Amino acid sequence: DRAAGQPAGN
Amino acid sequence: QLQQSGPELVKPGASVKISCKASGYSFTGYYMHWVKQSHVKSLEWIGRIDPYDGATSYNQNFKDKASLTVDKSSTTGFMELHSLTSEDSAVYYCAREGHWDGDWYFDVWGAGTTVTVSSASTKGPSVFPLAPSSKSTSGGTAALGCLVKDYFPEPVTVSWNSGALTSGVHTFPAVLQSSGLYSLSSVVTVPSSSLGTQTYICNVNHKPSNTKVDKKVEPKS
Amino acid sequence: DIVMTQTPLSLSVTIGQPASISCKSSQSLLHSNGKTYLNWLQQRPGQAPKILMYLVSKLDPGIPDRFSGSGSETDFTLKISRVEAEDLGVYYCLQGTYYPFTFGSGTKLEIKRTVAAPSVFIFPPSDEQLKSGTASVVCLLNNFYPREAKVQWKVDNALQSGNSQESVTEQDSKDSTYSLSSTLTLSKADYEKHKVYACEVTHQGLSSPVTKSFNRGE
Repeated sequence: DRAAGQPAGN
Repeated sequence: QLQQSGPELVKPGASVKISCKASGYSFTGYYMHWVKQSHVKSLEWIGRIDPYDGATSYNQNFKDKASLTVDKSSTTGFMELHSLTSEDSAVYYCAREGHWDGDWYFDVWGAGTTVTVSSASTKGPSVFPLAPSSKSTSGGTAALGCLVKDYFPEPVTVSWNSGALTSGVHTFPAVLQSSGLYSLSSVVTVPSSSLGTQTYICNVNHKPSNTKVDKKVEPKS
Repeated sequence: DIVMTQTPLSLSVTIGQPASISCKSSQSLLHSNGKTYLNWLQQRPGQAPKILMYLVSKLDPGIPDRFSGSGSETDFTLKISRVEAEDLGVYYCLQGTYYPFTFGSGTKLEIKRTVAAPSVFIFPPSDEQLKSGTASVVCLLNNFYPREAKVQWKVDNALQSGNSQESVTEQDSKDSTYSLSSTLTLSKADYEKHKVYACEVTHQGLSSPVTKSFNRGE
């Protein structure tokens, strides 16, 4: 349900 | 799926707030990112925000320059830029970090928002017709257009017949005049036999000055 | 911050021919989880960037299979097997392994095509503008290739300099041509001093220069 993303977002 | 706010003219030292409206997906399930484009060969990541709880991550270069917020009720993200300098004149994008095949990437982008930092006042354009004639016919086709002169800042939007005429349209990149004002032309090629029966109206919208002009281009003798 | 270097700066490829673009990262982009977060983006003129590939080699579902990606942990290549007209623009690599995200320098891809001569048009100043005191004369070069073209203004057969500006469109995404406008700007007073206004166009696709002229008042 939560947002994830590429690690460069921090 | 992402709609950004319109172009902005900002005085140096002032602030501006631009918005990114989301639609058609679960707003709280995906990160919203912002990207700065100073010119055609520069892209910089500003930061991201989790619309679920408003948590933010920023590029260190944009801390104290930018602040990201969301309004969940309207599914809109906002970026406020603080105390702008001339180096802040750029095009600003929002993007969604989407999900596909278990992996994450920027799959939807906003159209971009042009911010110009200047102490100069805005000026709306005057629109003049480029009328077709025997001097603008070639091979059974006629060329006609609109001259959009003396405006500040960029950009100006030109459409033809409220967007119904798109084939054969060329809207030229603006040029910078020695006055510091901008000018561009938009032209279209049509059948020369159609000039008696068809109507050609260029729609000019310059949002910084709230200038909306419609000019019907008629043939010259 | 990770430094992303792209080569070449600009590239010119014929339709149907292969294209190759490289990206280099100052550090290894392999993350602890085993994923190499390298993305390729395309930005067409006047539009937002568009992700073509992620994780070095994975295509976005709406991207045609003529695009492909290869790479190690620091050196990457984007390949187009057969270039098409819609592939023009600037390509960026974007690393997503180390905070913050950093984009590459960008690589400009121009589409090469066969020579196309311009259709030449001239537009006298409108009566509306003449009442305002200025006279703008526009010469239009439509749907030509290659980009190089020369447009000279002649007023009573006297060559002009210092009173015109030109602007070229971006390359057309369908037929890979260009368009050019040259705008001659005069005061109403100076415009009324002369009679014949002409633009002379020289281009690779024209066997002789083309002249479009009009007489003030017709």
